[PDB]
Amino acid sequence: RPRFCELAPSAGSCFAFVPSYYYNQYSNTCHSFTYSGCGGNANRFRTIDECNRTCVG
Repeated sequence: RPRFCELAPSAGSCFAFVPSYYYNQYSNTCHSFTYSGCGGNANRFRTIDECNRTCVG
């Protein structure tokens, strides 16, 4: 799992509503979460297919 997938998606940076995908190493999977346009960190994905294929080892 690349370390970019374990980051904290800083959605509190600005007021936005863009539902995106989180990566959960603890359960070797991904799960939909809430993101923001501004701010955020790299663990955010647009689909579980990208999230799983790149970090679900």
